[PDB]
Amino acid sequence: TLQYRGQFDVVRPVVRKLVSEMRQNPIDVLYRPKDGARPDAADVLMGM
Amino acid sequence: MAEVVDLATGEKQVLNDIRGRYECYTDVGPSFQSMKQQNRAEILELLGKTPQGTPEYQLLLLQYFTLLDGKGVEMMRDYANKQLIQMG
Repeated sequence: TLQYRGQFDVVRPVVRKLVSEMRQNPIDVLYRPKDGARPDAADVLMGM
Repeated sequence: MAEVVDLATGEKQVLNDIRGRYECYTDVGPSFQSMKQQNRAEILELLGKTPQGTPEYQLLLLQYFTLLDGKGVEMMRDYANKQLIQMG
């Protein structure tokens, strides 16, 4: 088109924010044993 | 020995158990992943609210006892146990 089209573009900054937050709060898995399982049941698993 | 109590049951064939059931009323509380999870935290709660007195130390050992597998946890959990039994 022929008329000017520009970018105040407010939203990214909040996007980048959130990401920047989730990036430094990794959060992985855990695999606890179980109510009846012997203590060292997961380590194997998690180990890999 | 000539005395005992507190044994579990099979209840052989499918679908059986006494009709003297409901012995558990229903309350609510923070959701836990499993039992060992709850017991763990339930002890932490008990710590802090207790002085550095004796009963404290047991809780403590109890805590290590409850910890789940690891190079670290195993050895200490193992000490914690040894200690606790020897505590009698």
